[PDB]
Amino acid sequence: AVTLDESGGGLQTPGGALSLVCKGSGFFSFSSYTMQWVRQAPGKGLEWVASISSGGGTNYGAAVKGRATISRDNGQSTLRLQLNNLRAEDTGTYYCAKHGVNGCDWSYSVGCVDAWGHGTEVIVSSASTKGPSVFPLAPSGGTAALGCLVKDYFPEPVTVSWNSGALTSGVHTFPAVLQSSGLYSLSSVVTVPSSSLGTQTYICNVNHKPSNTKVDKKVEPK
Amino acid sequence: ALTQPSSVSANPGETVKITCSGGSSSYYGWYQQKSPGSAPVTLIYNNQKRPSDIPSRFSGSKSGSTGTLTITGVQAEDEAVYFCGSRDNSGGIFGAGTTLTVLRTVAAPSVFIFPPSDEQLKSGTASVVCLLNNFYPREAKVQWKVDNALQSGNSQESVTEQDSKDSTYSLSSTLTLSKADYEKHKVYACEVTHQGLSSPVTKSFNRG
Amino acid sequence: RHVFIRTELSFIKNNVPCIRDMFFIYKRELYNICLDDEDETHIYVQKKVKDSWITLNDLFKETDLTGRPHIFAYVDVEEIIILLCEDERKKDMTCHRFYSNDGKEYNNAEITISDYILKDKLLSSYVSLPLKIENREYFLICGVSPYKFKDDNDDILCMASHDKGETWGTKIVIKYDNYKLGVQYFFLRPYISKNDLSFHFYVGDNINNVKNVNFIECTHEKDLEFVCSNRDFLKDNKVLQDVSTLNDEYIVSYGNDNNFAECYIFFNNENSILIKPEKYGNTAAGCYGGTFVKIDENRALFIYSSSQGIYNIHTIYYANY
Repeated sequence: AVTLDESGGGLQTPGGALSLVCKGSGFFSFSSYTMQWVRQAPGKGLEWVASISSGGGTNYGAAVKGRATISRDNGQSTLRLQLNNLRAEDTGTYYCAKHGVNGCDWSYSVGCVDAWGHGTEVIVSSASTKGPSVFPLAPSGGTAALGCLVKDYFPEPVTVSWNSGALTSGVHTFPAVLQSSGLYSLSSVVTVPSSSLGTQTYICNVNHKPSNTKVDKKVEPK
Repeated sequence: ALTQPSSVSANPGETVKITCSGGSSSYYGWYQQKSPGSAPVTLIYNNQKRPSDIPSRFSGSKSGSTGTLTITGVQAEDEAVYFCGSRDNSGGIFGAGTTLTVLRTVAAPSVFIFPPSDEQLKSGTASVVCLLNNFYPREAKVQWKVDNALQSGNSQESVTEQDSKDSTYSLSSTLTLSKADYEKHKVYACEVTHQGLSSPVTKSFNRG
Repeated sequence: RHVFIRTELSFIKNNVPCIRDMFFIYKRELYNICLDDEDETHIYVQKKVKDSWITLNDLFKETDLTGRPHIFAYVDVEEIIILLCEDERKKDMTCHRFYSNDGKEYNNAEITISDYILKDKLLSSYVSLPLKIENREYFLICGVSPYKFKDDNDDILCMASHDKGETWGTKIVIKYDNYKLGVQYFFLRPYISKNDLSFHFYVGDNINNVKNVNFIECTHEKDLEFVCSNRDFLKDNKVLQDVSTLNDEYIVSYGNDNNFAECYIFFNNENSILIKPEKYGNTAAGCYGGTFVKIDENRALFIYSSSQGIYNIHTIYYANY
């Protein structure tokens, strides 16, 4: 089975250009598969971006024609997307996709895709990166709830673990919300036994790769 | 233009069908997305073909300008958004996504209230959180009241996706006040109204 | 030896006045691509249901093409791809492609082959199947030089597609060194069977006026370059008509003379069957235009239109085990 690994995303300036790469692995005759790019804006559905047939036939979605160039290098099993004159509608996660061996009616069809990449986040924004502030949500009748508020960061995503991954049961990390300030806020909570509050240390491990920030916040009752 | 229903509900064990109509294509494909972050996973492609490690309970069909995904014997983990894909004269088209809701018995939420942390207060902002733990169904109303005054337009909610083991939701309502606003009041409360609660539950604290 | 030959005659009536017929087998169903012509042009896809053809759809309606286009149909196992290409004088060639996975629903879109290799070559409509050339399947569109006066050799040329007819960037080289100077070639079409490529075409006589069938076999030497050579099927007092293969042996059709009062079918030049179109009681009728429609290593049809609307279908079974 194939592996699709995308790179090239991140924060981009409006009007600038984007260069995505997808390094395929485990292919047998990569040269004979239709390869595609599909994007998904935040909170929206999937949207077809571009396709390249086994014979080089390129086709582009209406929202990107004239700005995008999809290409492939059969010797290295790579697929590339170049997208210039970036705008806010171009923000989203971009996925590398592949059609089955038998292919289908049209190279640009999206009902034959049998393999997807992990995706890469693309953020077309003139705002700058900001690491988060981590505040405890201190437990104040059998089961207790504690957590931590990950406040005012940009851009997405943030990752929250508890006790360096040793605590997973009962954890609820909420989806981030975009505030009026243009920054994100997320809360991560965990339900534990009230009896454990004195004997067990609870720490939330917040990692924000865009700003290279790592915060370990101990959550204790006040 | 692929048209698919926004939602579909089924009890575990039931057989559910999701139809997608539209497009001028020979083939339909079904892609599952568990969370809005998650990369899609092909369940069915080329009308009926099923990729490896996809359970046999997922079936694909095509009847004219219509494609049908059939889940025979639904499970709690089948909760997700199902996207349908096809072709048009305008290029590759996708459906808006159908959300599969696994039905279960009613569950009342477990309400918790968190006062602003002392570190946060130094920054001139106060965030008060109201947690609603493990309930069913999704429809729950959180009312914030500061010194018995209904708060409006200063709170945001966030709901987790339906659980893959116990089909329950968890919601979090955060009320944001300035440090000056939080300092001039005494009582802060969130009043939860859920179907599983015989009467609205109020949780509160007293400071600032 | 053990020879088994079995033939039967069935008739088919067509409600549509076909100008040129094009037969193909799909999922052991017989299909026709009828070209109709004070009225409008049509390109009907028909299917033999019982003893009648049934119009399934009109592909011409779906394209903004003018006049008569060339038609290249390709039948893979589960998919049918049909191409309607405009007939001349531009730098690139515009064509309209149709796809189906069943006999019924065809989906289309217009494609363009820019700076196509077959500029000023003569093309003619035909049905074909994918040709495997070193672990890759290609669809072929082949053309011929109308006439020649300087020999250097280039005479036959194929542009090919390994992406189901979306793009036609591949070029297949055909070295046919026996191409004659001072004669015109007419209805070239590739006959493909088990990765082996061959060509059936006509040559226009100068001493007389009648067109003559020629059939050449090609061997693959270098990747994408084939070398062809004429295959002698001459038979005294009989004119060569169509060529096909069953059992890895040739099945060849012949007419008595250029009027096709009768048709003989030879199996490996060893056994023969006579087809006299006197069946039905239709006196003024022949087998002009009789062609083979292969359906298996042991079965093939031999179809011709004895009269306007009447289709004579000879179902043939042959086994030399």
